[PDB]
Amino acid sequence: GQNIDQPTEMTATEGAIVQINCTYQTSGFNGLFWYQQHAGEAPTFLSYNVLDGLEEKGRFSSFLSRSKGYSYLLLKELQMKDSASYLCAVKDSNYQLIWGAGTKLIIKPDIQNPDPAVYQLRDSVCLFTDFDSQTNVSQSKDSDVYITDKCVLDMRSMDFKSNSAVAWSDFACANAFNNSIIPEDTFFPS
Amino acid sequence: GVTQTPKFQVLKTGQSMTLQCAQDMNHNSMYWYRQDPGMGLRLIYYSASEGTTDKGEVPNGYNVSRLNKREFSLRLESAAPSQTSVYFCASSVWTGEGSGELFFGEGSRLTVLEDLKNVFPPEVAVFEPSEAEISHTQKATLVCLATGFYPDHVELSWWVNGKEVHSGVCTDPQPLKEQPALNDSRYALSSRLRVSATFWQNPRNHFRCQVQFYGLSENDEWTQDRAKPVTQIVSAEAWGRA
Amino acid sequence: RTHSLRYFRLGVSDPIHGVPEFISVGYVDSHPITTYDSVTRQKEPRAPWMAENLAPDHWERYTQLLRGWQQMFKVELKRLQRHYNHSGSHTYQRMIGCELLEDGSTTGFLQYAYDGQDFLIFNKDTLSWLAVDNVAHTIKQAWEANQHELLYQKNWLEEECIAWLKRFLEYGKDTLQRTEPPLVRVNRKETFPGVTALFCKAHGFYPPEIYMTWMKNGEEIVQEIDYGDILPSGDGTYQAWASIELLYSCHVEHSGVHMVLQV
Amino acid sequence: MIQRTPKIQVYSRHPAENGKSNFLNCYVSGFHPSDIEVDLLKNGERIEKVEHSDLSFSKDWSFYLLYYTEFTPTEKDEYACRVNHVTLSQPKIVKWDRD
Repeated sequence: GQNIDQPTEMTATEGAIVQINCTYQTSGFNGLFWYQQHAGEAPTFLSYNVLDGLEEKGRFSSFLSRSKGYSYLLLKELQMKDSASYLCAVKDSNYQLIWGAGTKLIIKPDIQNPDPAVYQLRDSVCLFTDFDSQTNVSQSKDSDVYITDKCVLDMRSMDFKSNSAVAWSDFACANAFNNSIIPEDTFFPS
Repeated sequence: GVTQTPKFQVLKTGQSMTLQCAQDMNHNSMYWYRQDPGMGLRLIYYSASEGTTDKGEVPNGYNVSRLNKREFSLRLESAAPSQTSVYFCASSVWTGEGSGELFFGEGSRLTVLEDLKNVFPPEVAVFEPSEAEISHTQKATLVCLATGFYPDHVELSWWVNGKEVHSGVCTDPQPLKEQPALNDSRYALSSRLRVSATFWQNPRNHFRCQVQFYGLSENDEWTQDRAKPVTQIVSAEAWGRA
Repeated sequence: RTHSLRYFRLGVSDPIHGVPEFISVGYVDSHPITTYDSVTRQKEPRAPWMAENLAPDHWERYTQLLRGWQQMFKVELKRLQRHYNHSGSHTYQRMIGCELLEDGSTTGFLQYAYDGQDFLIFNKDTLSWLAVDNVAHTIKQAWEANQHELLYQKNWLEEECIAWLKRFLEYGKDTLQRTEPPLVRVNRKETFPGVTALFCKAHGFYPPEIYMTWMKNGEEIVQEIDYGDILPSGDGTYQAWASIELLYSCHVEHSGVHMVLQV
Repeated sequence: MIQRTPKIQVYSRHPAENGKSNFLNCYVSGFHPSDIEVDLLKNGERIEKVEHSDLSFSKDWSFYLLYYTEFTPTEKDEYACRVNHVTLSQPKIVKWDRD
């Protein structure tokens, strides 16, 4: 065939639904596969469709429309563990697989009680934590100032989830996350 | 099902390499793919069955051998930096003619470098929880930093009282670049372990951030003043404080 | 006009000095289009309109698949021979293909034979296999447990096969879609004393599909009619005949043209 | 196992006329298994310049083949098709009925 297109990335909320589309333009069609690939892990088979319809396996369902040349992978009741890349692949007329570039799925946790704060840790490091999942963390402008992306940790026993971004490097915790639109009520201890 | 080796490898340009793949599922077809950022899996070579092999989409610089039904090895005759990639071996019950899915190996991370002079293990440091966070939330977050390492071949893990923990942990999925403008930038990786203020307040509780680094092998040549940047574990630790 | 595409796979265990252990041949209507065997280990075109229109990657790709399908057939015939407690040389055959009828409707078939007798017949409408005996029934249960493979085979017969056939029909249009009308004559002769034989003989026609019959006073015959096979004359055309023993007329229909030869 | 002996038909490409160039065909069909030997003969002797199709497959699982040679029929020359197959104890010589 020639082309397979799926979005680069998708973000949705924990507990909600996401639909990942895959369109293909090929010289023949012998089936469409979906694979899940956790970060740093091997891809694993999720589904196969070759005729029209929707098939479901647990919270995951896969649809195919042969005339529209598209499929979707639908995930219901989204969980944090669904954060992964999803790969679409089509088998062409010569039974060769054509791989999509994959869709990275990001899940926004449900933050029950937000407490936005920027703390200082000693061996210095700046920790922006407990903010609501709508907050986006932007990178730094300074060369020797490093800012990580958001990380969701889960304190299983306490059924508590929290967002955090670490900053390190003149440098103060007061201006560490200045290049980001942080909540107006972010607690800055002294 | 599919066993692939090695998990990590550093090569110097011009060096030869053989990637091994074996499957005990009695599968007929075997495949070697490379995975690169921003693109779909690309087939290097494949073997429809025992006794035959053929080129995929990116065969230049490689060759393969279907040794028997079980094994399919991938060889880099003269490694080049462009061959820096994630390699996946895969197998299927029958040939591509059918509905059968692929079974993938665990992947092999290969880094090809002109010289081994920029290879560095990480320096690891543990940052103890902020007093302010303990009084404001009754929670205590430990932060770990693995910095200055190259290539990005690390695995970070938290260890509490000699046992590995997963709860209250979040490690960055990708390390960031310390010199974003440089082609051979070194890397940094952060992780957090969040515990209850009472757990951190217990002085019997020992917290250790462990970083496994995959670098040079015993065979690799080293004449530099600094210690040989071999595969090694680098740790930083902290004990509970009242 | 009705057209068909079909691919055959033949496996022979313990073959003689010159018999290949595996052969695969493709046809469009009565024309060979492709060949592969366990001696050459290469898939090759068998029609110049196939060779001219398919790039070398087609033959390179299918050479690999056929080497794999040859190995799979060797194993399947070993397993079948074990189920039957058979020794010596036995054959396994596969036939897959489709037809595009004149009215636009289609047919698809996928069948297997063991020692040249029906073994397994796929029913693409219920996604089930029809088994001739207990050995075939054992295979049927395993194949029927793989729902996705059944759907894939239905899609192949109904969509892919028809698309391949339309493509090949266009490649070889000057051969497959031409018409060479028949040359038809009636020969009369006293055979056994008082027994007159009437032969209506046709030759030089293409496509091979022809209708030939004998009529008496305009109405259909109730007497014995002998029919000759439709045979290849070796130049791309065919020959056939119908005979009776003696107002008689021979009726011939070929590619929408009716012909009558009154005796 | 059921073995099927070949049907053997010997005929000219065009209606035969002595002194006029033609083609002699031998169509061997409906046989199973596939191993077969076919020769065309002029007065009991094997013809060297003989063309043949590849082994071909019927939908009924049997096989067929066409052997042919350019020839000029005469009143004296006798032509035949000689075939050997596992179902035959001896090769079968099938004579052309001279159209």
